[PDB]
Amino acid sequence: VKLYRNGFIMKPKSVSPDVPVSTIRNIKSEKGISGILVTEGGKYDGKLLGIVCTKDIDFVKDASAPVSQYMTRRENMTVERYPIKLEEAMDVLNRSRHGYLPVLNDKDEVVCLCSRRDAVRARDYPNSSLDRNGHLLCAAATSTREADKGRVAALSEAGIDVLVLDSSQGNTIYQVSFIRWVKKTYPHLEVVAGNVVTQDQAKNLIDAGADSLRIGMGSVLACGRPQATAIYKVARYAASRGVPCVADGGLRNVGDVCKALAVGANVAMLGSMIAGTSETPGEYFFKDGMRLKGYAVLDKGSVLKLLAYIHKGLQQSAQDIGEVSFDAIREKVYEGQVLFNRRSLTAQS
Amino acid sequence: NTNLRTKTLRDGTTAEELFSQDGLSFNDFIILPGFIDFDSSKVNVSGQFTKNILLHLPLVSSPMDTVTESSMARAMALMGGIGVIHNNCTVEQQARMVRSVKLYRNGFIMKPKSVSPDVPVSTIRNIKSEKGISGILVTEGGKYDGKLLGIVCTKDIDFVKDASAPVSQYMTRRENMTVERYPIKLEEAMDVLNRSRHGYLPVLNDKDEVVCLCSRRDAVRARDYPNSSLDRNGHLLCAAATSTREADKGRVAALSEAGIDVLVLDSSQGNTIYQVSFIRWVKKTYPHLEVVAGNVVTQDQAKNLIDAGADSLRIGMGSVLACGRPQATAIYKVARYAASRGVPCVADGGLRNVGDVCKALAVGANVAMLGSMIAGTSETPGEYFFKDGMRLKGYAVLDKGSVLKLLAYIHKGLQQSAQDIGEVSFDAIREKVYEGQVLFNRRSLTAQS
Amino acid sequence: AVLDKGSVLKLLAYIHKGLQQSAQDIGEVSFDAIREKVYEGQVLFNRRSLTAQS
Amino acid sequence: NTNLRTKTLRDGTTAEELFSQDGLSFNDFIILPGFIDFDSSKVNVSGQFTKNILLHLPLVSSPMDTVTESSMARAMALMGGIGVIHNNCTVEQQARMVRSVKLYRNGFIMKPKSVSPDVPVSTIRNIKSEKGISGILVTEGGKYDGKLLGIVCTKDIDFVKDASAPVSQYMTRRENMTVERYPIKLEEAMDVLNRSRHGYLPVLNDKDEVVCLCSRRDAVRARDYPNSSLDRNGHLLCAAATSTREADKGRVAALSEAGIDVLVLDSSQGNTIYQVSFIRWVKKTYPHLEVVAGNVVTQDQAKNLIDAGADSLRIGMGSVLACGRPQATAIYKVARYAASRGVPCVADGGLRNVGDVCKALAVGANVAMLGSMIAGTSETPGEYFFKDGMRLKAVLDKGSVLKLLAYIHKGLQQSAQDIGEVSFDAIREKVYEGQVLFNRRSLTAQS
Ligand SMILES: Nc1ncnc2c1ncn2[C@@H]1O[C@H](COP(=O)(O)OP(=O)(O)OP(=O)(O)O)[C@@H](O)[C@H]1O
Ligand SMILES: Nc1ncnc2c1ncn2[C@@H]1O[C@H](COP(=O)(O)OP(=O)(O)OP(=O)(O)O)[C@@H](O)[C@H]1O
Ligand SMILES: Nc1ncnc2c1ncn2[C@@H]1O[C@H](COP(=O)(O)OP(=O)(O)OP(=O)(O)O)[C@@H](O)[C@H]1O
Ligand SMILES: Nc1nc2c(ncn2[C@@H]2O[C@H](COP(=O)(O)OP(=O)(O)O)[C@@H](O)[C@H]2O)c(=O)[nH]1
Ligand SMILES: Nc1nc2c(ncn2[C@@H]2O[C@H](COP(=O)(O)OP(=O)(O)O)[C@@H](O)[C@H]2O)c(=O)[nH]1
Ligand SMILES: Nc1nc2c(ncn2[C@@H]2O[C@H](COP(=O)(O)OP(=O)(O)O)[C@@H](O)[C@H]2O)c(=O)[nH]1
Repeated sequence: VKLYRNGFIMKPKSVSPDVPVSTIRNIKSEKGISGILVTEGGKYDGKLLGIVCTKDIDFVKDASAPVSQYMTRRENMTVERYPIKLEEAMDVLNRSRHGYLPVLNDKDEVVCLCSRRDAVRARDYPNSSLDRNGHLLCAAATSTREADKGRVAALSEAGIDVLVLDSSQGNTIYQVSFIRWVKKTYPHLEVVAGNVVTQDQAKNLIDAGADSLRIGMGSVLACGRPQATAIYKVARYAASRGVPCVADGGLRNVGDVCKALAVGANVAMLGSMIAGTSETPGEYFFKDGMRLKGYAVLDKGSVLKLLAYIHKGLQQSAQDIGEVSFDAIREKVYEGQVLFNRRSLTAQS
Repeated sequence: NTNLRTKTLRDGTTAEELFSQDGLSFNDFIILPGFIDFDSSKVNVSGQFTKNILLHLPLVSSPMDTVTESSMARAMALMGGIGVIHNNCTVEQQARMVRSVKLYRNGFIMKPKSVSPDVPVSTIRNIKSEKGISGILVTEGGKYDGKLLGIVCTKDIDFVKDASAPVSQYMTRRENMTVERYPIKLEEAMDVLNRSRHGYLPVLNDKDEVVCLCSRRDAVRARDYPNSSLDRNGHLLCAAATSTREADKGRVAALSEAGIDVLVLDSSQGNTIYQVSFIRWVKKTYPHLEVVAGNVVTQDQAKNLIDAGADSLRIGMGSVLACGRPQATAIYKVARYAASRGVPCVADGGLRNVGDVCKALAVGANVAMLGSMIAGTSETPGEYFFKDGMRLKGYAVLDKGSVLKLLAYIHKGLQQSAQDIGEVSFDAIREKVYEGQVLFNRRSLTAQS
Repeated sequence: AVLDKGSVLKLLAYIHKGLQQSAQDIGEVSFDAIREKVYEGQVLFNRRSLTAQS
Repeated sequence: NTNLRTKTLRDGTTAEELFSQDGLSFNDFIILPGFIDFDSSKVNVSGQFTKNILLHLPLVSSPMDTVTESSMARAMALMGGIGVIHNNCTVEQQARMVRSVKLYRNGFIMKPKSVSPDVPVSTIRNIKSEKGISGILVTEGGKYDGKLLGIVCTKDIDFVKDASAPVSQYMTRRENMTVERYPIKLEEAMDVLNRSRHGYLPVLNDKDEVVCLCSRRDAVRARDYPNSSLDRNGHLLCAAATSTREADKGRVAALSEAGIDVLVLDSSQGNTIYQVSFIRWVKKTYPHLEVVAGNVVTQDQAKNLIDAGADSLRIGMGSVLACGRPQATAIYKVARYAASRGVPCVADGGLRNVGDVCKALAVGANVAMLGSMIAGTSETPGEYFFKDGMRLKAVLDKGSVLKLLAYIHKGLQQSAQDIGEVSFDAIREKVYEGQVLFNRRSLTAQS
């Protein structure tokens, strides 16, 4: 997730000259990156020798041939010398009509790499959630046991921006200790504690140092809480203390997501609603004349189209409510200017 | 962690407010979570069956002829609960079932089953097949207190082809038997039994007459069932049902002779003059007996039956007659009133899953009565049959397998629920519910989907 | 059309016995008594939630 | 292993006996297994769509306005089948769809899309988004044969914010272009294009005017779809439907100009004087066209339509409602009669799963027409929308038709394997010979 989008591509995937074309095809097929640099000994910081792109090997019949036979050789490559501002480098890339632009030191060793694909990703996805280095934001879940400490470190090395604690009932001493320890050891990390449904639980986990709370429990065990009430109560208390909340569960259509956001949740967690989209894990199969996903659910197509659909739905709902933002809706709900009506059981038909 | 466990915001609804409006069933509300600082294994689910009887496992088998006979009561007692032998039978049958339950587990086995030397092996096989006891003593004239002559065990007759042969032909003879002389402490006797690698150890007087008997099977039962509900003599606890008519007096006596520890009154509406008189008479005549009065659903009824001297109350009525009460409201109200007067209550009815049992115990019931939930387990009365490719029980219900596995499942479920609630015992849950520290939420009809 | 319920006399006796058993469970020996005690607040009720009717 | 494969006991029922009584559907019978000595990968499912057109994949997209337009026909032809563009449109729209299918894949592109230098970038973006072609040539006056001035590709305009700018500002200009001079063999031209690492190679005369254009995308399409149904010039095969009225004559002409290779007559009951006259007129006026007559269900209708000069027959009627025939019987009877006269048949209707398609092909059909089975795939006409959390187009989204066609392919292969023959031509022959046998299933025997 983190290295898909970059400005300057650090540690660019590179190979040695004797590598077979089969390896470059494998790189493109599994990991999906082109423009492989060919360097001294394949080290990502070695002397730049060449580059291998899509059109350089799409015609070759002997997949065992070395890339040096078909790579574009360094003397013929447009390159840049460190230092360079990303803005100038990407304008150079644009003017060059090429897909990639390496940046080298005085010894022709590979310092970094600019990809036109990143420019086009930025153009086609102008609202991407990004960190300060131009990478996509990524969160990761973990339990709060003692072993999971290791996990956290690893994820911190991988570059997660948010840690999310996984628990059906998050108001535990183990989770409080874990939040304290995470904020102490990895101050750069933000933690989403939970799960909770009462303002007690929220108090404990916010006192521990939680930066956000996951609301939901039950959306045979006799313990839980109706989800809309839980969201309103916990989100109100947390907002009084400056902490946003995530609605997690019972979110099955767009009206429910809009309602959950209006009554206090800042963001909404989607599980069932997006399960079976093309981007989820699992293999597709045909059965009974229906496309399904298995380790079953119905194919909903691209998650991108679904996200845009939900976006437009939330916008139209906010419009009908008469406010131009959902922060405004939350503020005016707490203020008593956005109003509701409880529906009798009959009125829901 | 009292700072972390103690709710000050108190975001939720207390039981008193929850049950202040219309009558509720268990699906109408849910329990809110608390604070966890312990593993679910450490949770104590015990509850009082009566003023004086605490059950490690707060579960009681219902006194229906389709649920509780000797076998079910034994299983319940072994898992830490108790069973109520149904009263749809003669006094003699009920007393025999009670005896089956009470003499299954012993320390010293009094009146050990014994036979005379001329008895055929067929008789010993019958004893093992019907009543399930081995290690039959062979004595003078078959009297259980006669001179000890020998012992007959499983391996002594499992190879014999002439079932008419006398046991004296194959019994282990007394001169070769490890025995003990009265007096002896049970501890020393059972250690001797262990060291001897044998299954049985008789205890005799100076005349070699049988005083009593120790069984290794009792040691292994104690090891495999460490939480068994026991009386002070090492026997399994047993309860028995009876109506409150005048004839049933006889029944009571018989059951008292059989050794019941709890008498349970059987009535759809227990707030009657006949039941009040019966409770008075039972407490007067058999002070050692504890009585579970009922059934009731209002605090009026509870007052009358507790004034009569009830040691516990069965709650439930309706879980075409127009009279009854939603079960959760009934449980909360009656259990609160009875607890104010020091009497525990049994939830009887409408208990169909583990969440309902947990809720019923949290809102005031000390123990829960199971009928439908355990009907069709291997230990209930009735014969198994195959039909439509399904195993069913008949005098129909689906086979649920062993009641022991089901009881352990319910135990683990109650423990996990108590953990999620944030209390390490159900007595604690009840106290904190009355205190307003365990909170609830009423669920709209829509919120139950 | 309707299903045969047999004699109305047997049905009336059935309803009679049912009313008697209900009054007994309620704890009053007459329905005039039940009405009086209902107005007096000594015969009590419980409203049933929609769930409690199952 | 002919000794092991050859049935002598012949425990089973032959097709002739099976279809000798009442009219059957596909669920009324099952095919008995034979002898296996091969992998399903080696099974040839190909079938004749017409007397002269063999399809690597015996699948035809139905000419319904909800199933087959240019995109569906392209997918079918690419996977080794073919599509029939529906006739629920004007003649010009149908001809445009046919042209799209025919000019999607080329060797030499003879009429390469061209623009004049003053055209805005927005127009090239529109071309790429609507028609899906890049490497637009910029020539004198925008004529596809004018003097070559430059070329516009993806990376030449992906960064510009002023969409009204002329292409002359950003195009790759002629002086810097790798080009070739007419004449040149396609083999050498495309190898040169490969070595050049570019996406396009114009071919010009001595006057620098555009003769034609080679596209790397065509090479890669040939590599990724080696079994595409193609004509002799490297274009995808395309069929188009038409009614048999007198006005439709015009329609036919237009389609002939657009380059269809097969005409398909649209009628619930094709044994009419109008259809006979239409077939005669088509074979006389446009001999290069092959005609699939229909629809028919009896051998009398087939006799008339074959005498008229039909190259293939569409089977199906009923798969108010008083006229028709159970589809499996119709297929067996008509396909047997037509095969006796050297005409293949298309199964049209009641084909709802892979077992049904396999049965229909085994009992005589050379190819099978797909309608419902492929409705709702990404390549069908219509817009997708969300409802009740399901995505629909109404029918449910089935994803890519290509993956579904591959699924059907593997299914037919595995079925043929279990039957014990390495091709469906062999299966049909052995069915007529009595060496592939069947069993009718009682109504209870169906579960
Ligand atoms: N900085 C560069 N200098 C010189 N040649 C380059 C440079 N970057 C890429 N190339 C070459 O451009 C030629 C065409 O690029 P190619 O199409 O193969 O991959 P791409 O630029 O990533 O775009 P796409 O994969 O979508 O076609 C290749 O031969 C490639 O080696
Ligand atoms: N106190 C004893 N002294 C001598 N022999 C004994 C004594 N108790 C039992 N035995 C004998 O031990 C032998 C083996 O015991 P046996 O297996 O038949 O029954 P068990 O001890 O109850 O165990 P199990 O029935 O499970 O096999 C028998 O011959 C039995 O008579
Ligand atoms: N014959 C040519 N001579 C010189 N430059 C060319 C020639 N053809 C294309 N180019 C240029 O090289 C690049 C063409 O890349 P390419 O043809 O692979 O683009 P495409 O077909 O639109 O798809 P993609 O680039 O994404 O693979 C552009 O910069 C283009 O101006
Ligand atoms: N050549 C090239 N490398 C890229 C591109 N995008 C990202 N990378 C880098 O390629 C690397 C992916 O391979 P790598 O992580 O080293 O292998 P792994 O250790 O098995 O996961 C990462 O270092 C990315 O940063 C690209 O577009 N072209
Ligand atoms: N020999 C033997 N007797 C046992 C054992 N366990 C219990 N008993 C006694 O065996 C007797 C069972 O038979 P009994 O009650 O006398 O016959 P009943 O009057 O028809 O019920 C009881 O007295 C039990 O106490 C055992 O393990 N071995
Ligand atoms: N520049 C270019 N032209 C192509 C390519 N593939 C097909 N064409 C041609 O582009 C033309 C597109 O149709 P056109 O007649 O220009 O538009 P229409 O009048 O609306 O049908 C066709 O003549 C195709 O032959 C390609 O890859 N690059």
